[PDB]
Amino acid sequence: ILHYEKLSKIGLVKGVTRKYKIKSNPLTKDIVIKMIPNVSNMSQCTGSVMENYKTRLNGILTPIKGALEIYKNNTHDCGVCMAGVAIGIATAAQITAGVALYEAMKNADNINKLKSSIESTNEAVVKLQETAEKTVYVFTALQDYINTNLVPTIDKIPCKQTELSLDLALSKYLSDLLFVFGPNLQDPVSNSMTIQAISQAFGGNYETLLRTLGYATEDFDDLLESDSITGQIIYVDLSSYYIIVRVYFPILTEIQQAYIQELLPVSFNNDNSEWISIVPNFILVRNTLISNIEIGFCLITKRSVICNQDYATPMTNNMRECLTGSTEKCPRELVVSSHVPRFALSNGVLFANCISVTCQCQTTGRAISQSGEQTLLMIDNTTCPTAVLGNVIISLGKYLGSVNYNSEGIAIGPPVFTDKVDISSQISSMNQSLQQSKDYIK
Amino acid sequence: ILHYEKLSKIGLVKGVTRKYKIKSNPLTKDIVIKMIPNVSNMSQCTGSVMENYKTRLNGILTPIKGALEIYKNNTHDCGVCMAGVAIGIATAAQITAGVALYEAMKNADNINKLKSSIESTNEAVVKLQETAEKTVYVFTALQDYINTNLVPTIDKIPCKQTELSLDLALSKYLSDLLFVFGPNLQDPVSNSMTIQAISQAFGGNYETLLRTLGYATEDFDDLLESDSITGQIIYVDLSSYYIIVRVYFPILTEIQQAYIQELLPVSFNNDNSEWISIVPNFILVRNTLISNIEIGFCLITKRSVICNQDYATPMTNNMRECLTGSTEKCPRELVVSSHVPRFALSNGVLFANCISVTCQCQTTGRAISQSGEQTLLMIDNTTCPTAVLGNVIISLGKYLGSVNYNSEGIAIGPPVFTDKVDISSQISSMNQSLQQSKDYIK
Amino acid sequence: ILHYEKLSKIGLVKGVTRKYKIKSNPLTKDIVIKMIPNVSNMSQCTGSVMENYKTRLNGILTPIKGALEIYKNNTHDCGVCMAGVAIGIATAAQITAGVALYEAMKNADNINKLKSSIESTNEAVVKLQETAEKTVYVFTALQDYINTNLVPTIDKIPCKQTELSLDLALSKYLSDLLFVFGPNLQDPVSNSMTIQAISQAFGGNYETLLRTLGYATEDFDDLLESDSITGQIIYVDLSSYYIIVRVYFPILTEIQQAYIQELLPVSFNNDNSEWISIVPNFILVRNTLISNIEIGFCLITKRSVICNQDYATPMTNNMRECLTGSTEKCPRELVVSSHVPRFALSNGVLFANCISVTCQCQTTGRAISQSGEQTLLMIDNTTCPTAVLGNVIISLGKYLGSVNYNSEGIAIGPPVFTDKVDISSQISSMNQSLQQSKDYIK
Amino acid sequence: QVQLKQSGPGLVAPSQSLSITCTVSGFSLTSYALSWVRQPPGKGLEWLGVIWVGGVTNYNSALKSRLTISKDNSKSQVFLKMNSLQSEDTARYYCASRHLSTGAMDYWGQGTSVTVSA
Amino acid sequence: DVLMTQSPLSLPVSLGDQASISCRSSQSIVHSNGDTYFEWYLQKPGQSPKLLIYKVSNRFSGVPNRFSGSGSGTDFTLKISRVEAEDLGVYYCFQGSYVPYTFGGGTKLEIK
Ligand SMILES: *[C@@H]1O[C@H](CO)[C@@H](O[C@@H]2O[C@H](CO)[C@@H](O[C@@H]3O[C@H](CO)[C@@H](O)[C@H](O)[C@H]3NC(C)=O)[C@H](O)[C@H]2NC(C)=O)[C@H](O)[C@H]1NC(C)=O
Ligand SMILES: *[C@@H]1O[C@H](CO)[C@@H](O)[C@H](O)[C@H]1NC(C)=O
Ligand SMILES: *[C@@H]1O[C@H](CO)[C@@H](O)[C@H](O)[C@H]1NC(C)=O
Ligand SMILES: *[C@@H]1O[C@H](CO)[C@@H](O)[C@H](O)[C@H]1NC(C)=O
Ligand SMILES: *[C@@H]1O[C@H](CO)[C@@H](O)[C@H](O)[C@H]1NC(C)=O
Ligand SMILES: *[C@@H]1O[C@H](CO)[C@@H](O)[C@H](O)[C@H]1NC(C)=O
Ligand SMILES: *[C@@H]1O[C@H](CO)[C@@H](O)[C@H](O)[C@H]1NC(C)=O
Ligand SMILES: *[C@@H]1O[C@H](CO)[C@@H](O)[C@H](O)[C@H]1NC(C)=O
Ligand SMILES: *[C@@H]1O[C@H](CO)[C@@H](O)[C@H](O)[C@H]1NC(C)=O
Ligand SMILES: *[C@@H]1O[C@H](CO)[C@@H](O)[C@H](O)[C@H]1NC(C)=O
Ligand SMILES: *[C@@H]1O[C@H](CO)[C@@H](O)[C@H](O)[C@H]1NC(C)=O
Ligand SMILES: *[C@@H]1O[C@H](CO)[C@@H](O)[C@H](O)[C@H]1NC(C)=O
Repeated sequence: ILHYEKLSKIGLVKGVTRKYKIKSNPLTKDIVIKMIPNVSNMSQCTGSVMENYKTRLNGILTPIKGALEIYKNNTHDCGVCMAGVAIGIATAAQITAGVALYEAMKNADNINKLKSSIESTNEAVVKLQETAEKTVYVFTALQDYINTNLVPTIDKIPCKQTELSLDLALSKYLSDLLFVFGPNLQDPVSNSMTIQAISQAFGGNYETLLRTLGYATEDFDDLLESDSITGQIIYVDLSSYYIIVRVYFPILTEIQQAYIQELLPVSFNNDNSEWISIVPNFILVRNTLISNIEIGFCLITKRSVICNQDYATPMTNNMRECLTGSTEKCPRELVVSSHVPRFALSNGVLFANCISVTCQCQTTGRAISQSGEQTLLMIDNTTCPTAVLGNVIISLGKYLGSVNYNSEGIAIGPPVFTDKVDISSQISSMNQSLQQSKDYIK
Repeated sequence: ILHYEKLSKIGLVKGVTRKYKIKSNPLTKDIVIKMIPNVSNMSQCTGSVMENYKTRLNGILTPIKGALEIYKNNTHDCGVCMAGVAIGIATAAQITAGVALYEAMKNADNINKLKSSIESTNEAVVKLQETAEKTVYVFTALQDYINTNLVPTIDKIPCKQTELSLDLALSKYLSDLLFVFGPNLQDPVSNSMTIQAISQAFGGNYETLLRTLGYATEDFDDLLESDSITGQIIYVDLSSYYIIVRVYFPILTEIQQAYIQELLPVSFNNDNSEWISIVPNFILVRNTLISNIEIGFCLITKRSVICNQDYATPMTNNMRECLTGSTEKCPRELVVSSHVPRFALSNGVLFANCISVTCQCQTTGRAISQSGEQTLLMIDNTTCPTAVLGNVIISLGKYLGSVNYNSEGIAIGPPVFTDKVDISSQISSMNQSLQQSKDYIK
Repeated sequence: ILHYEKLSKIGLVKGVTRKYKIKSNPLTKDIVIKMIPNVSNMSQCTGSVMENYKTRLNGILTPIKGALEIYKNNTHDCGVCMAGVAIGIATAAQITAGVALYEAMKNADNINKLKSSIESTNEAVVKLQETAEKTVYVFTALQDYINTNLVPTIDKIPCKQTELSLDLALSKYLSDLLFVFGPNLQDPVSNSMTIQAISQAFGGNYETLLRTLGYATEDFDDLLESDSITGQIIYVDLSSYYIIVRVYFPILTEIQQAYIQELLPVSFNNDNSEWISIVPNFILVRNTLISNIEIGFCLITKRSVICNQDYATPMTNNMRECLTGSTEKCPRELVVSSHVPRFALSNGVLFANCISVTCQCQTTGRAISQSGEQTLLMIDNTTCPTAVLGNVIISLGKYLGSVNYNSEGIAIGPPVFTDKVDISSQISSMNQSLQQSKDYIK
Repeated sequence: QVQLKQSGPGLVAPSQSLSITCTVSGFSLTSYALSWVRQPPGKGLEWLGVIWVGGVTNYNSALKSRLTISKDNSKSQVFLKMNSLQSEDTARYYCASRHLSTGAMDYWGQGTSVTVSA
Repeated sequence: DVLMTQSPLSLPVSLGDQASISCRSSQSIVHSNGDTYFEWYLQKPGQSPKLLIYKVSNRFSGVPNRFSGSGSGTDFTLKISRVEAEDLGVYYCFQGSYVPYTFGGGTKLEIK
């Protein structure tokens, strides 16, 4: 129930309306990533780099297995059954992730029966038939590079240089990998890890993983760029150096009787000065309730806002009174920079601050003037069929509000200062004045 | 008119003075980027990957053309003429960038006449020219990889491994596009997109793009690192899979009678503890006004600050007063950590907190003592030619100022807490105290 | 000490306790990085790309040497002796870095006597040792790619394409390098630059550098991920295009009588609504003093918190009183989103908000009910040996606190709003109400 | 190298049971699936069934559920068991190994001739 | 089930000519994972069948270049560029996508 007519005079021109939708109902698939390549067809002079690489990988991967083994040891069937005394400290999300891990262990056990076949894979991407209808997907790191560069040139170069090149490739892979799977991975028991982060074990190529799994949907890009596709590590093998990851594919469901409204800020004039209004630019209206939205964590689209979680945020009563037509409770800030917007377009109607920018009507050839008692001017074709704003000429529509828009004034809010350091200064000044009144009262 | 004399006793030692300059007056050039490579010399082993790649790329590129097409239809001559009713909702930046899109359509028409010549290119960088009027460079992605890696090893590797290697390269290239050209690109009409972001369509090699087009100077790296070199997409081809980009090269102009002053914070002793002053570190001083600057989006150089936009922000009167001499209005914060600075040097004279560190003369061997009534000590060569502050021995200059610096005290401001959570606690405490005062005064 | 019993009723379930350790006592090692590859075995048709590359690299590297020469000229032995008047303006950290730069010149001079051997290197990693006096390691920026790709394909490819490939690779290297060594590097004197940033001169392969230089232990990876391994540039050569870097290897020392305590937030019931408490989640407790910590700059592990610097920050008296038992001073915020946690587990004991989630006992089959006057319920095996919360069944331990936990109420603090825009509105409302009280008494 | 060996009785009286054992060498049954194929004297090849790595088996639907296949990883042997043999079942039986990837029967045994008559 | 039809039944061809054998399925044999398991087998008289083309267009190790496989959808063809004496035998098309797996009818190569 926003009052757009009053909000427009303080330079809050309404924008487009968007829908609100959140992910739900995920489907699951399992993939296998092998973190060590196969060097059989070039093994004659690989040197001792592979033993050192295995030594590094074992130390990298041991803490993950150690953390996974906590929930695996203490989960049984009493239908998922847990022992709270042994776990000790946990959160709700971690408990749910442990339940999901227990459920995924059933398929992990079947996948683990093909360990010999997994060890012998010699291609970047392979598919193994576990059954007539079931397939296992295996992805190997640095296999393509070896097969395409090192094997072909094994005879044209002394393989001391080949050993050096293999060592550099392995070290670069480890350097890229450490940013995600290192000590930063404090809690592997969770499903908030995105597929893009996991794909760093495959050189950052999540497109290959997604197209090999065969996920094809209209909202694929929207789900991908909103961090809605996530994965979970369910098994770590310290002998063959491979991991099993379950991937979740949710769908987007639209919340009914909910939408997000945008406001375009425009500077306005008051007492020979230029001001802007300090109000939220995105408002989440759900049923009839007005609240804030953490729009920075979501994905904005032409006609929708996609989030992986509900980001509703409470709103003060004074701001709610502001948004419903009480313009005297809306704070404003002074403008000292030369780079701020001075006009905007809404439904073919032009809202401009014709004091800071020259306005002219092409049909009559005479300028458009703004009085000192007005904040903005509403320009439509009832007074100017086409207007010139500097280097642009635009034809205008008709306003659907009050006929007397340019003759009705409104009340104005109090000035503010939103700088971080100014916030600390304003608190001190108020507190000192508060103590002065306290002593004078006493 | 900052009062450095009083500011130094609070620990705000003045630093270097810098100039202020902003970009202006851009020049324009047009380039063509092909987003699909030429695989004619390896067509015998391409399989069916190219059709899938084309299908994915068309779906990626369709929204960009759909968004650009809105302004194409509703802009005409009548000196650039637009229909406001058909556009509906637009900001001032979009309309301004919609004029520039129409202006570039004259050059894009001549480039599109070479559609056949563009598609037959088989090098990473080529120059196409029929007359002096049409001199355009074409950049092809992944062309170097095919020409140098896949083609030479065509006959010593299975025809299938070559096909899989091509598939992985296209997917890896496509995984980097989505971060820039995916659904995040809601508004392609703007011209604020930097050249580094655009270069992701060419594998992130923006050095090749700029070197081919023009020159490099001292201001070249300043314009590049300040994000002052931008580009705009002016044409998208959904059959030949290429785009035309206009690159803007501005110049740096410095603002007259404007400079930015830096202050070096030093901790000081008040009663039995160390304190720091909560004031802005960078002060922008135009003709006469004093105001803050959002220097986070500004390139800091030893001689000047290069902001691509005007980033001046307002300042409170109390903070403006403290900086001019009213020291009692300066907020301070308690020091609890042990890694704060204790001394600084300016114009050859150093200001040190001799309580927290060892102060001693290297000429006479006698220690330098600070009493409880002093916040800092000023040490020049009229007091001691050489001073030692631990492992460093430094020779001092002469102070240009009051001879009685160490004998004159000052009055300091109130303590503050700047933690994010502590702000909410302080607001609540004042509000409840404010309510209590209203109850009694009734 | 904190009063955990009341904080649990407020909704702050205690978590795990971690130790506090900070970087100290570093060792030093020197390396050489060559920033230009050796093209002797392909020089017959390299074209003129190398001259242009040298011209670009010289202009990139000149400012670094210019900044270094400021301290080189004015530091001498008179045990490190500096001229304050000539330096002019500096900070304590910069002066310490200058002392270190002076101390590194003894080894820099010895390394510089192997210049002719340095240009003659033709491998990615070369160990140079004339005698026991000089045993430096040399890393070449782009030698591996040359040796493995460009040399073997001289005869097969028209080497105009080889020139194009070399130029493109050099341009890509410069593009990746400019992000770190460009005009962003205003102060190369300091030693706070991590080895990950330095490795960009070697293509981002810091793993090779660290593995070649020395060893790895339990604390090695924790030091690496906490940004405790840094480097400093001590020499720049503009005729041979290489730099000398000193790398620091510190150790971790735990702080005695210090630990970090974690609190798990759980929503609670008041009136007919849902609330969460706005308090710090990590509490740093030194000998007997409670304070905050900027834990976003530190590394968090299972049993320790690792920082490269002391990040303690002050705390208000009201928050300290909140943490020590007075719950009436703890602010709370409304819950509008549906994704905040409802329960948590601590020491085998379950704290849950059973108004919003269905609690029930698996032993007796009866539901667990919460009255309107209880914020939370503590569930242990004296009342319910096994509880069911949706899809999880968990066995519970025994509570060590008061037996009458569920029959005793607490006082509740004032509501708050933590939105950034709401902060400005609350300051305005408080100030206007304050002014009326000042006018009322006048 | 890899090679396959069959063994069997050869002559089977009508309405009795048939047992054929195929012994593998050179590769392990933990990394290959095994298929059984029979060929009538004047007809083409016919598919009987396959046993996967995990022990799951699939059979030809037209064989009236008279087939069962089992394997022994420890002895590296796979057994084919058939009951209610009749005159139509006279054929040459092969055991072939199916690759986990590319799904091809790349190795074949020498075959065993089975005749059902009085 | 998937019925496999192979024609011609007999292919009388002289030495050095081109041979083309076509096998057709009653329905699409693309597996749920995207692959198409289709093979060609050659059986010499008195010998076990051997593998020639282990996928639609993938040639097995040790197979001469004279054999080339192609096809899509429900039509698959095998082409022999230069018919030789050793190529005489019976050719079977085998599908391995949907249970039960079925063999082709078999094409008998004959010297004209
Ligand atoms: C280790 O890898 C090597 C490289 O892949 C394998 O060597 C084989 O060498 C053959 C001889 O050149 C290649 O045949 C060529 O294949 C291409 C593409 O199919 C054809 O265009 C060429 O005409 C053909 N060469 C000739 C003379 O006809 C093989 O492609 C190549 N790879 C394979 C898998 O055979 C080694 O065999 C491999 N080592 C082992 C033990 O497998
Ligand atoms: C889990 O159980 C295994 C097997 O008994 C044991 O080796 C491991 O230490 C256990 N881990 C934990 C965290 O209890
Ligand atoms: C003004 O614009 C509206 C479009 O909303 C149009 O219907 C109307 O005819 C216009 N009036 C004039 C006088 O141009
Ligand atoms: C409060 O309002 C008065 C005007 O009555 C103004 O002078 C003062 O600066 C304001 N203070 C704050 C902290 O907003
Ligand atoms: C590559 O293509 C060119 C023509 O564009 C041709 O002359 C050349 O022979 C080709 N090279 C190879 C290796 O096919
Ligand atoms: C623009 O015009 C073209 C052709 O006239 C038409 O196909 C397209 O739908 C129009 N788009 C818009 C947004 O008007
Ligand atoms: C102190 O330093 C100044 C330089 O600022 C120098 O001119 C002077 O000679 C020095 N000595 C004395 C006693 O002033
Ligand atoms: C206000 O000042 C008093 C002393 O006058 C002090 O005790 C109190 O903590 C201060 N409060 C705030 C929020 O600054
Ligand atoms: C590089 O050049 C030297 C100089 O003659 C030569 O001895 C060496 O063999 C060359 N290296 C290669 C890989 O050709
Ligand atoms: C340092 O001294 C050298 C040699 O006298 C001179 O060329 C250079 O300009 C000096 N640099 C500075 C910053 O004074
Ligand atoms: C409750 O848990 C404690 C350990 O916390 C245990 O000693 C006690 O036996 C348990 N009681 C029941 C009835 O399970
Ligand atoms: C102050 O308290 C009153 C009543 O206690 C409340 O209405 C008002 O919203 C509060 N304001 C702030 C800024 O906390």
